[PDB]
Amino acid sequence: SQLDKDAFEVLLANCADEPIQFPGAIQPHGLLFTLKEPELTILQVSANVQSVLGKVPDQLAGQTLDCVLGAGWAEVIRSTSANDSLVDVPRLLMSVEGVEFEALLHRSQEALVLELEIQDKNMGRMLRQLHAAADLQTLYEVSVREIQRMTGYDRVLIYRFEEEGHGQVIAEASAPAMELFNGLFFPASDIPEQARELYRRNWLRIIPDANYTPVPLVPQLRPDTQQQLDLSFSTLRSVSPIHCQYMKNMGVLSSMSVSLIQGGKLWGLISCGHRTPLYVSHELRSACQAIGQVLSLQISAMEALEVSRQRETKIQTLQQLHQMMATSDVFDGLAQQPQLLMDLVGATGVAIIEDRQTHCYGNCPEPSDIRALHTWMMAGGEPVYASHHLSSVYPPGEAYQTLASGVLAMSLPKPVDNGVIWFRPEVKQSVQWSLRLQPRTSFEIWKVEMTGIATKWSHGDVFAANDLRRSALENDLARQVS
Amino acid sequence: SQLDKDAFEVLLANCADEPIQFPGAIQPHGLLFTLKEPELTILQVSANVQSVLGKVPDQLAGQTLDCVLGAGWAEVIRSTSANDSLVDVPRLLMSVEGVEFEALLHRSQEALVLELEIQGNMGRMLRQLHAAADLQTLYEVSVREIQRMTGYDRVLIYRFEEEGHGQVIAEASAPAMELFNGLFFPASDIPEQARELYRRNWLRIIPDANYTPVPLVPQLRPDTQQQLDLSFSTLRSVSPIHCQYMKNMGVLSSMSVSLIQGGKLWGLISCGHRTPLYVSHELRSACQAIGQVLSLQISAMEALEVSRQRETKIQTLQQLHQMMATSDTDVFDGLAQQPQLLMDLVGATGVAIIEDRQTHCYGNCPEPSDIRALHTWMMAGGEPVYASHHLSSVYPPGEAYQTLASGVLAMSLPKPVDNGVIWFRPEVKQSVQWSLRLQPRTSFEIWKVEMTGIATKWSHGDVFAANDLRRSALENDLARQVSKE
Ligand SMILES: *C/C=C1/C(=C/c2[nH]c(/C=C3[NH+]=C(/C=C4/NC(=O)C(C=C)=C4C)C(C)=C\3CCC(=O)O)c(CCC(=O)O)c2C)NC(=O)[C@H]1C
Ligand SMILES: *C/C=C1/C(=C/c2[nH]c(/C=C3[NH+]=C(/C=C4/NC(=O)C(C=C)=C4C)C(C)=C\3CCC(=O)O)c(CCC(=O)O)c2C)NC(=O)[C@H]1C
Repeated sequence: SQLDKDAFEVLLANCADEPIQFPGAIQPHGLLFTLKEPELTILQVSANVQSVLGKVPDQLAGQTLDCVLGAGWAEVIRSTSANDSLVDVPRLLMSVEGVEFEALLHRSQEALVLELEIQDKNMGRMLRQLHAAADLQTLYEVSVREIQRMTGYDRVLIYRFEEEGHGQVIAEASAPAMELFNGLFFPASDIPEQARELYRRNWLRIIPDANYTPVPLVPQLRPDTQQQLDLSFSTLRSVSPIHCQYMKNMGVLSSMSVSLIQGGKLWGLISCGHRTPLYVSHELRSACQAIGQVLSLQISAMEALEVSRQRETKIQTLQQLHQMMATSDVFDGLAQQPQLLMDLVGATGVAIIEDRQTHCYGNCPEPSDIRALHTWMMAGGEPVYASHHLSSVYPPGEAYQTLASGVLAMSLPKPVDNGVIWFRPEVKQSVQWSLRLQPRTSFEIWKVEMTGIATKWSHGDVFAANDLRRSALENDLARQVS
Repeated sequence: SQLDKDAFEVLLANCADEPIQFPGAIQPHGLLFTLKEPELTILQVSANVQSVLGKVPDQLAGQTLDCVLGAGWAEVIRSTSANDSLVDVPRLLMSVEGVEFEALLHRSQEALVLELEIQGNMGRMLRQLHAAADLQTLYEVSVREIQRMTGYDRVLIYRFEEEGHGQVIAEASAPAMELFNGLFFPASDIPEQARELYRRNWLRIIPDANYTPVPLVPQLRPDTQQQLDLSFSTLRSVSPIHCQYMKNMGVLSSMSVSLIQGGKLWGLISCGHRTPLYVSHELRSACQAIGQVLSLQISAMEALEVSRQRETKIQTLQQLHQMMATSDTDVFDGLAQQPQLLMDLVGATGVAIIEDRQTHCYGNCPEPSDIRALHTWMMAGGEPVYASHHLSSVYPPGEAYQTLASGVLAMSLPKPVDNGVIWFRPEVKQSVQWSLRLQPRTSFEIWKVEMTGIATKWSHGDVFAANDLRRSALENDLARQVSKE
């Protein structure tokens, strides 16, 4: 299939900005209808419907639901929709030719979009177990454990989305015969922003098969709209061939994703993976969604504990810090307890510039390196830095990324010989793991993507730094007087 | 007749300090065994064993479980208890002489206390709770679906104010039955030991009201004093005071899900049922999970609530700045040109702007000559803020406006001719409107005297908002101080 292969290549030419909200195709495990709500007249119908219902989608276009779905059920659908907002609709189940379809209704472009998903013919204790978790890591462990336990899926993962966008596999429950994924990082380019919008606006994305031929959805433009059909809010969609082949080369044939949402933001993704195709029942579909609606609230509540404790120990930090500031230069005294400065931000590497021998601690490059690094701090004038990239401001400084890649540095406003640099290395060294569209390849792409880019600094973490400079800006006048 | 009444009257005198952490008795719907940790020798046994099992309870002390629980089941619970810390324990169902007991194990004072209790929609429920947009709507759906699953007639949710009093914020009453929405009862209605036991655990269950507690024998702890710690035990005697309280209501079965915002008792979901009924283990955990989930939502959504107020408060202060700047005669009198905006800045009902003998009042406040003394009494201390939960408690002659002006907060710059931006609040007696010995009416009536002259509490943000205006008033006057040119 040479003619198919090169035609697939042109798809890979552009993927960051590709129309995926309006593919014009749906997965073959259901039916799709686009109607005018008051009369329930068909505007769009997929080509899958030929294999289950009347002849051709074009003839059904422009007609009423009373023909395709028969009588009685049409009036039932009209009664259920009525004038309701279509929020928290009860469970519906239809049977047009002995096949049971779950009917999910929503409204797009003032049109009734109805998805007939084909369906083939404990919880409190687990919530208590989630509540019993004392830290975030144990929470992740128990959540993935029970999800893999009851979902029945061979592989269950969870990614957390950093502010930079490169997802991190923070936990897993992999069964034997799949590779481990703890600490794996994949670039944000692996998920287009349109797919991110689709994930955030929904709560559950299911792809039961990654080896399928998308079915046409004709007419591609609505007769009364002359524009593409919004399929964002439909479970029955078309999977892009690029991520389809990604799944094929990832070993995953059936996948799920529970979009963990915190305050309108996509905190992460409870993902799955299964070589044998599996069709998920709605009862378990809601339970997994109920996990995300609870766990994301539980996670945000638990980091709300963590962000309080970390901020709390930051508050105490300057309390014991300032006692040694008052004991005896101001930036000279902080070097006698280097581990106390580490916990203020989580630097994993610190150094204090003083006189000539810049007394570094933890891990740190040679003095010939840090000396030619802090010069790009005080010329700008900013007392603090949020430097994921080491060499964004200092181009030829790529020789420090072995140890020094994230520079949130402070100093006294003294123009000469001051500073206490908190080096966070590249995330590449922190996590050790292990053709085209491979998890191995995206790891390699991430290595170039992460090259020189370090771990993100929290706003409070920079604030907690600013207090240390402010605390050092308190007793200096007392030090000057004394 | 009089003999029973004689005992109760002595009990009613010392309810505020009564030992309910060590009742010495258990409810008749199960058994309790306190054992030595390594050998499982019966250290304490309830008197109900002569009925549940038939063996005398006076004896059997200091002997292994083999007499009652056999050897195989004793070994099973030995394996379950040992090296587990009892953090997460699966369901243990035992069958002694054809009777099924659900086993709950814990440890108090280094002894194994074992309690033998005689024996799809969750996803939609969680989705419905998460879909709530407002706190009142959240309460309504919570109580309505709790009444939908649990067969208990009345379902209420009390939100405990920081003062200590409980109010029924939402209620799902059965048709043709008493209505308690908007009710208030005092803090003394629930003792501090009871509140500690509520916050320590998650559920309190009283299957039957008119019940005779069955005591423990031997009563005194064989090891040390302080008796048996029945604080983490689901099976525990109910004090006759609250017992007759429930009996008067007509409700004989009572559920109670302790809503905990971390380590604080935010409130209680109470299911009152007029007919005795059971709970079942599956429903017991589902109700507990609802309280754990709902308290997560309240804690999360309350943060949404205050942030909305914080955004509204911050925006108003900059909004008031534009109004304040346009004034040409008096900064605070100019602030009175938009009084309805001033009311909602801090949260209040009456607002008074005080000029020289001209109290530019707006809303519900006394006539100027009465709160004049309150304005001068502020000058007695010169406090930047005067957040007062109770007015008559601090200001003696507060009865002249105790009905309407009880919760007072104000602020003013130090000036020769002082002003006021007093933010009154009516006593919550006026806000509440609801229809002999232990009744909600007398509880409401005893609450009315208890909460006489006390309005709702001022939050930290409310007190903070007054300072921001005072900073703005200082800053606006600071610009006014230079604009004499
Ligand atoms: C610019 C185009 C690209 C792309 C397209 C694409 N990706 C997704 C969604 C992905 N891709 C994931 C990639 C992974 N990274 C890993 O480390 C692993 C496995 C260990 C995988 C699979 C990924 C996790 C997602 C989210 C799915 C989930 O369930 O978590 C989409 C959206 C597909 C859809 O139809 O929803 C598209 C179109 N693939 C590329 O390789 C880049 C170039
Ligand atoms: C000083 C002692 C007293 C006391 C003791 C007591 N009360 C409780 C628990 C109660 N009592 C409640 C009473 C109500 N007040 C109302 O307004 C209504 C109804 C509208 C009721 C029922 C009440 C709500 C609780 C908390 C129950 C819950 O929902 O969690 C106890 C604890 C008993 C136990 O075993 O749990 C005690 C000891 N009652 C008094 O009236 C005063 C004198």
